[PDB]
Amino acid sequence: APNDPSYRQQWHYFSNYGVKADKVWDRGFTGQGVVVSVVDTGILDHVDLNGNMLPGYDFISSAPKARDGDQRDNNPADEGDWFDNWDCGGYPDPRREKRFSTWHGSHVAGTIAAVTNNGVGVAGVAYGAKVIPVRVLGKCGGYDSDITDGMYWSAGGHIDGVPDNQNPAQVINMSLGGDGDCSQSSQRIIDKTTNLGALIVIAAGNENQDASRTWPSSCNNVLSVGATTPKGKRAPFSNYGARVHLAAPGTNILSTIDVGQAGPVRSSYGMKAGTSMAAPHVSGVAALVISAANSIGKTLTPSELSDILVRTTSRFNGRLDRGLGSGIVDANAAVNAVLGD
Ligand SMILES: [Ca+2]
Ligand SMILES: [Ca+2]
Ligand SMILES: [Ca+2]
Ligand SMILES: [Cl-]
Repeated sequence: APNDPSYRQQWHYFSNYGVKADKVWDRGFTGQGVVVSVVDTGILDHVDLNGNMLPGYDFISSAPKARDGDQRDNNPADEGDWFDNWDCGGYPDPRREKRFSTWHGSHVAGTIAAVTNNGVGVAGVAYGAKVIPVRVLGKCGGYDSDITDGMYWSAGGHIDGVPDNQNPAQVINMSLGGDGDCSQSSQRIIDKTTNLGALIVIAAGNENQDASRTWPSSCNNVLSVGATTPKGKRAPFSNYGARVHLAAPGTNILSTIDVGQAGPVRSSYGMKAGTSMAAPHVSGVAALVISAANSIGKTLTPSELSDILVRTTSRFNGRLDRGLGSGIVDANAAVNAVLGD
């Protein structure tokens, strides 16, 4: 087992209804040579992240929302997405008044590739991989064009005014979205991105509704991930239905955070719930599978990779209350599909 002192708490990696990540590590695959993009709130300066991060980019076009004094820039630092005093609108509704910072991008990035076997904090699913932090979300969320520009750039797509990505990603994690359908424009950019050879893994959403009512789940050519609990049941908030392809642990997920309620204060570790968390488990397992395929000189298309992940899932705990794809992502079974027994 990894020596990270909080690994023992990461049930979602090795326990019942977890992703069996440990069995693949045992086999010698950790996502070596794979680049994974995290399209999210950005990245923290964190001892359990730094070593596994490659250069990213800050696509937030609004300086005030980015909280860094400029528009788009080459520093995807998460400055905090908190707000107070109805800064994001909605006055006088008390429920719209304030939120603490999420450190969402960092929690997600830690699930994919937290520095492992370093005697500190936690482990990551694909800890031999590297992450490019693609910052698209700041105060009050994110702009449509910033998110998709970031996604496209992640795969090696050229964006005017931005230096070209020298670390194109084979897996793009998008733990974001909201209510909506997929426009022909939004579908066009998704298609451009995935047909470069990158798998787009997305969170199904947290509205306890059919995922077809949400973006990017309403889009084609993405891998939509629902959230399961330690009981191997559907997390009550998880979106569901035919547009969800598989599930992964999405409650009680321990990963890398900051303690700061507003700006960064101090690196730490914390539990979070959401389909946003489930998604990085799948992204991590995708990286594991790619590292296994690389070892035998086998090329996998995103279509082939997604097929492997979906067809090799482990069973839910009995029948669920809604459709949530084929089962829970199983790294051991996924790698078995590429290398054999
Ligand atoms: Ca900026
Ligand atoms: Ca920045
Ligand atoms: Ca660690
Ligand atoms: Cl240019």
